[PDB]
Amino acid sequence: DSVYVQNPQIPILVDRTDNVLFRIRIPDATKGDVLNRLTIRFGNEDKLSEVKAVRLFYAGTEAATKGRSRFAPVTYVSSHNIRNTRSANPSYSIRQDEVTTVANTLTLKTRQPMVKGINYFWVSVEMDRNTSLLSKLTSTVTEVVINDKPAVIAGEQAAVRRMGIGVRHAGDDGSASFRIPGLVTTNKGTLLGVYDVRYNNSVALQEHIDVGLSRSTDKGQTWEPMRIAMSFGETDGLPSGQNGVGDPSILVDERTNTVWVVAAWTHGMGNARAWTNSMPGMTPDETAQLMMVKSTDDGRTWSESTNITSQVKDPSWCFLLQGPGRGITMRDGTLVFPIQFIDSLRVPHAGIMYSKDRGETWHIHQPARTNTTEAQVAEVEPGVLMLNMRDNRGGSRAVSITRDLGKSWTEHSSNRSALPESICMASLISVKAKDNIIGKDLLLFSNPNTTEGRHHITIKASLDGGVTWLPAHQVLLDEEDGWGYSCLSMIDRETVGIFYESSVAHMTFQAVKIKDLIR
Amino acid sequence: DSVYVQNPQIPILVDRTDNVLFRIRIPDATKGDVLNRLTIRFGNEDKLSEVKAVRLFYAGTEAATKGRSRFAPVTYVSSHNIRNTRSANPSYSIRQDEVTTVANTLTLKTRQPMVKGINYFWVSVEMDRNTSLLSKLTSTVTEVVINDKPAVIAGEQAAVRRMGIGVRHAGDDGSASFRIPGLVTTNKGTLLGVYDVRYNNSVALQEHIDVGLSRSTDKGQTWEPMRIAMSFGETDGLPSGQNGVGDPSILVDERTNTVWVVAAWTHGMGNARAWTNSMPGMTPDETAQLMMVKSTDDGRTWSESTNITSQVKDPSWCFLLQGPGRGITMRDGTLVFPIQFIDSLRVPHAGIMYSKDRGETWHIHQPARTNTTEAQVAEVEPGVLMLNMRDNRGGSRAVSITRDLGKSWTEHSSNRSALPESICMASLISVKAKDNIIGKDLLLFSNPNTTEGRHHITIKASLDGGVTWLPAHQVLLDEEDGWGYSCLSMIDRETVGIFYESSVAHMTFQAVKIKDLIR
Repeated sequence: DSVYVQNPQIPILVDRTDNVLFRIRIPDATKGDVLNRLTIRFGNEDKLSEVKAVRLFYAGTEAATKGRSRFAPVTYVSSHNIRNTRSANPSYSIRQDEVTTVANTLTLKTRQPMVKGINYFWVSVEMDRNTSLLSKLTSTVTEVVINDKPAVIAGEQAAVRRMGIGVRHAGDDGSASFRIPGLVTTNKGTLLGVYDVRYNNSVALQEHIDVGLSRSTDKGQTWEPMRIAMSFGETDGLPSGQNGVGDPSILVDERTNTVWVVAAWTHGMGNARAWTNSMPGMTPDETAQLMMVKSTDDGRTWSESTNITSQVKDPSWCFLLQGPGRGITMRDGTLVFPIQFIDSLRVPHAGIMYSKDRGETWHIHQPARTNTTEAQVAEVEPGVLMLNMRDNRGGSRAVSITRDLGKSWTEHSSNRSALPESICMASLISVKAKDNIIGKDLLLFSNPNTTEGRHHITIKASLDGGVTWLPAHQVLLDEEDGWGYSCLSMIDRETVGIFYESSVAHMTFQAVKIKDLIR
Repeated sequence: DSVYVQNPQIPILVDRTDNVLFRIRIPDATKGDVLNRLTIRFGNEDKLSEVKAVRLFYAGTEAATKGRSRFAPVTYVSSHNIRNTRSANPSYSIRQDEVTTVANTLTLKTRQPMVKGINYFWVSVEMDRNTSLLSKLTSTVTEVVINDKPAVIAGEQAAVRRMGIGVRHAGDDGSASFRIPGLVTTNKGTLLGVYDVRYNNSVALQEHIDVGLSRSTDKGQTWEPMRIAMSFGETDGLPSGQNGVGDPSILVDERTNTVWVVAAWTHGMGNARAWTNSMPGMTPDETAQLMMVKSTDDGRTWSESTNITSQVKDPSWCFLLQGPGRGITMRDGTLVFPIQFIDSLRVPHAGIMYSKDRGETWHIHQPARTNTTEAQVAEVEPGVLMLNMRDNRGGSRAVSITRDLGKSWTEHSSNRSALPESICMASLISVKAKDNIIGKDLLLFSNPNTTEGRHHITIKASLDGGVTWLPAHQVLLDEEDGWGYSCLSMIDRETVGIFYESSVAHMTFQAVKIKDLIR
C-alpha cells in the first residue's frame, strides 16, 4: 500500500558501474506481493545522453531488531572492498531489470514475490565515463505498482544529484587505502591532488605509507596515473613499514609555479601511532622529520626530499608536522604551510610556517591556540592570515588572526561559534574578487557539517571575511558516512574543486559552480 | 649486554614459505652495533633433509610506549591478509641471510647497523611440501655475535616444534575467511573437514556463507580441492547474503560410511546476527532452518539439502541449530548430533539430537543445562553419552551424562572444574581400547586452555572416562592468538588429528601420536 523513497545526496561517480539513485522501503508487504513496475522521471533539462544504464535491484528484507525507518540492510556499493568498489556487491543486490537507452520517463519491472514485512529495492544509475562533472540529474519515482495497483509513494526524493569522480578507490595499484587529501591549481590551470598511499591497511603513521599525487590537465574529467611524490622505502635498512611518510600538505608558489609538498617521515617506532610515540630530539631515530619535495614542471616530476626539521623544530617538541591539505602564496609572495606541534607536556598547538625566499628557508614563531591540531590558512585581506583550527574541545572550529606571520595572534569573532565540527580536518581558502565570476572576495570552507561523526560534507561560502556563513551560501555533497577530510581549490573563475574522503571513494573529486554557492 | 630468544610453540606449516622458528629481542643496542653471526643447533635425530631453507630477517625497532618485553613489533606472517598468508610481509621484515642446506649447526649473518635500544630479528623455517606431519624440530640459538663478541643469551627456547598444514588460508578461492571446523575419519580412513566459507568478511550468519569441505586420502599430507557441501545461493530470489548456511557439524554413520552434515540456513534477517535476530516460528521466513546433506561416496559428492526443522524444532524457540564440529555413531548404531536452542525468553540450552533409523528421522528430548550453547558428545561407556558444553557463566566447561538420549541428565564429577575455558567451542571424542595403540579407553579434548582470550590450543587425554585430565597427558599446539574453534578425529590406531582455527591459518590440520599424549 505505502512505499518510501530516498534520493540520497551522495556523489554519482562517472567512473562507477553502480551508483545509488533511489533507495526504496516497502515496510508492510504480504508474502507474495510483487512490485510489477515502477516509473522514474528525469527533469526536462537533464542530459540523458550521458546516462549509460538504469538498474532495479532487490536486496531482500531487514533483521527483526533493526527497526522500520532504514532504507537498506547493508551498504550496496562498497568504498572499502579492495576486490570491488565500482559495482553493487552481487551477494547483497539481485538485478530485476535494466534499461540502457534512457528517456525522460523510464519503467523498471520485477516478478519477485516479496516476504512479509520490510522489502528493500533500489535504483542504480551508471553514467558514461566522459559525463560532464558539472552535469546534474533531477530524478523522481513517479509511480510504483504492487499487485497491478498504484501504491502511495512517500519520502523526501527532490534532491538535485551531482557527479564526481573516484580518483582513488580502495585497492587501486595494490594499495589497501588512500587518506589525507590536498589540492592545488597550478598557474597552468592543472589540478594536483596529494594523499597518503596506505599499502597494508588504513592506520596512521607509523606504517608503510608513501605520498601519492594525481594530476589533471582537463579540470578533473581525467586523472593521469598516480605518481609517488615522496617515499623512504628501506632507508638505513629499516623495513618500509618503519619508514612511512604522510599527512601531506601541497602549495603552489604562485610567483614561479614551483609546487611544494611537505609531509611527516617516521623512522622506526615499531608498528604504533606516531601521534603518541614520536619523542623529543631532532634525529630521524628520535622524532618525526619534516620533509619537502618540489616540482618545477607543473607536477610531472618531483625533487629528492630535503629535511627541514633542523630549521624549524624545537628540540623539546615530541612531534612537529604540517597541517594536512594545502598551503598558500600571500599577495607579497610569502609561502605559508599550516603546522602543528606537540610540546614537551604532550599538548598539541596549531600555527604557521612561512618562507620569504621561494622556499629556501622556513620559520615558525608562536602557536595560535592550545589543544588544537590540524589547521588551514587563508589570506582573508592583505597581510592578514586567518588560521582555522581543529579544536580538541569539540563542537566548533577555532579561528585566529595574525598580521605578523604568527609572532602574535588575535581571536576572530567567528572563533568557537560560526563553524560546527566533530574534531576533523577542514579546508579553508580565499578567492580574490578579480579571480572569480562573483567579483567579490570569498572565503570557501569545507568539512563534515556536524558535531558528531563524519558526514554531510558541505562547501560553505562567506562574503564578509568569515564573520558570517549564511546557510543559503552552502552546498551539501555527501550526507553519508566517510573519513571526512577535504581540500578546496578554485579550478577557474566560475568553479571550485573539492578533493575529499567521501562515502563513495577514498579520494573523490567534485566541481561546483560558484553561482550554486552564491545565488 | 643480554639477548633474548623465543621459540614460539606454533605450528610450522609444510605449505608455508615462512614460519617463525625464533623471535629475537636485542633490548640495549648502541647505534651501529651489528649482529655479525647467530648459530642455531638442531637435535641429532631431526630430519633436517625435510628443511628446505632457514632465513634471518630484521624487523627494525619498537615504539617508545610499547615497553621492552615483546619479541616483535607486529605479526611477521599474516593468517588474515587475503593477498599473502604464506610469506613474511616484506614491508615488516628484510631478509639478511638464507641457508638452503641445513646441518645440525647453522650460522646466519647480517651487516645491518642497529638503532639505539630495542632491535628485532627473527628466524624463518621453510619445510619441503612433502614434510611428514609427524616430524619434529628441536632447535636452540646456541651463539649470537654482536661486534665480534659472543653475547649472553636468555629466554625459554626449549620447545619441541611440530608441523601442520594450512588446509584453508584467508582469501583462498575468493573467500575472505573460513571458520567453524568439523572433522571425521570415514570407514575408508578418509579425513573430511567442514567449515563456513565466509565470502565477504568473517562475521557470523546472517551473511554470504556456504559450507565447504576438504577431503584427504593420505592422513592430511594432501587435501583435494574445496567442495561446497551446502549452499542456498539466491533461494526465493533473496540475495545470497540473505541465504547464508553455516556452523556445520559432520558425523560418519559408522555402520554404512554414509557421511552427514547438518548446518543452520538463515533466509532474510537483513545483514544482522542470527543469534539475536532468529525469531520464533517454523518457516524459512520466520526462523533459522536445520538443514542436512549426506555423501554415500566417502565425501566426494553431496545430496541436495533436506529440511529437518519440522521434525525437531519447538515453534516457541527463537533459534535451533547443531553444535558446531562433529557428531557420532554410538555402539548400537544411533547417530547423535549435539544441538543448541534459544528458548522464548532468549535463554540458550545445549542438548542432543539422535536418529535410530540411519538418519531418516531425528528427535530431541530435554536440554542438559541452562545458559549453555556449543557442545560436543562422546559415548564414554556403552549407552552413556557425555555432553561437554560451552557455559555462559565463564571459567570452565559444563559436563553432563544422559543414558536415555537426553530424556534425563546428570552432572558429571568434572562439571565446571576439570576443564578451563574462555567461553569457546571445544572438541571431545572417545576412543575404544581395541581401536588405539595404548589398548585403553581414551577421552581426548581440545580447546584454548585459558579462561581469557583464545590461545594455548591444547589436546588433553583422560584414561578415567573424563573424571581426570592429568597435566602430563596434554600437548600444547598453538600458544598464540586465534579464533579458537577445534575438532578432533582419530586418523588411525596411533595418531589423533585436529582441524582448528590457529594463529597460522584459518583451517589448520595437525597429527599427534597418542604416545605423545600418554607417556
